[PDB]
Amino acid sequence: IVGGKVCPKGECPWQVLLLVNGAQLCGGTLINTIWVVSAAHCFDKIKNWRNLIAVLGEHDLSEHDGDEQSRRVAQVIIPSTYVPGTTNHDIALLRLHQPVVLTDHVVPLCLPERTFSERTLAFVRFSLVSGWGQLLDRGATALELMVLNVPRLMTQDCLQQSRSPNITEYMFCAGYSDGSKDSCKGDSGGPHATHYRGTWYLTGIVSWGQGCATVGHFGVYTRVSQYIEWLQKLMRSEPRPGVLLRAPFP
Amino acid sequence: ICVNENGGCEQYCSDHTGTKRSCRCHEGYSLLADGVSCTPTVEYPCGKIPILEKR
Ligand SMILES: Nc1nccc2cc(N[C@H]3C(=O)NCc4cccc(c4)NC(=O)CCCc4ccc3cc4)ccc12
Ligand SMILES: [Ca+2]
Repeated sequence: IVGGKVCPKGECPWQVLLLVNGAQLCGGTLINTIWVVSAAHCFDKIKNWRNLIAVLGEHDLSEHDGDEQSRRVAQVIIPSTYVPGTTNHDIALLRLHQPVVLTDHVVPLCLPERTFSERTLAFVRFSLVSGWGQLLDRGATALELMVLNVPRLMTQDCLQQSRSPNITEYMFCAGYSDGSKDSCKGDSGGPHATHYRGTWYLTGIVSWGQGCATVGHFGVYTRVSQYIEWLQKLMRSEPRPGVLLRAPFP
Repeated sequence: ICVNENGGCEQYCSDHTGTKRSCRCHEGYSLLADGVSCTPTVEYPCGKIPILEKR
């Protein structure tokens, strides 16, 4: 996160840290005790599928305070339409081997219904983006969970306001074109959370952009509203041997 | 009905035949008798921050 602030411990309780061989890989969002939403591109270079760990209740990477909960990732579900090394359909659904225990520090973000997200949540201007990604383009990543409040744009306004891949119907633009504030590559898979009448909802996933906080460019986020039914059906299914699963989309 | 201001629902809205509207809530919530508001049924409902809810 560039130009944000430290997220006070426990104020982003749905934030997930994904690790491969103990090394920081990506962010994610807890949506219930078993399921995490992340970005499909996060898994393009994975070979050790059995060493994926999701950490809930994390805040500070240098210290263990006892609020952290670790779970092996049992399944990584990606839409059939996503092509590794590209931008479109950038979503992954992760099944934890065992449920996490909800506490003051571990709480899921609400996965909204599609119509409500399209008709109401899409029009709430500001939302929060969070992660332990880069504090600067080509800079060090954060040791403490960072958070940034970003305004959403209509794709027509985004294209007009920007100085390259296409911004599809499965994406949305958010942030600023003045190079001051943005989510970065290390925040990939992290939540774009929208507040509505006392409750927070998952509206987007940190996806892609042109260098962190580059002037003339906004951050691009996966439009979660397009995947609600795909996610709901998959969450009702039994797991399959092998961690990676390509599931048909729609 | 649902198309205008989420049908007055705090969370989810469903249209029915005629003038009928039903509000619904996410799991971990129940609908209040006003037929529009959602109240937690659990200690850690989704999308609420406990440290802020407690203070
Ligand atoms: N808001 C934001 N502003 C500026 C830049 C941003 C960059 C982001 N992510 C990086 C990232 O994750 N880089 C490692 C990586 C690993 C595996 C696959 C790919 C990238 N994919 C590509 O390079 C080919 C698609 C295009 C693509 C380009 C960059 C990215 C992801 C996808 C995320 C958010 C950003
Ligand atoms: Ca820690």
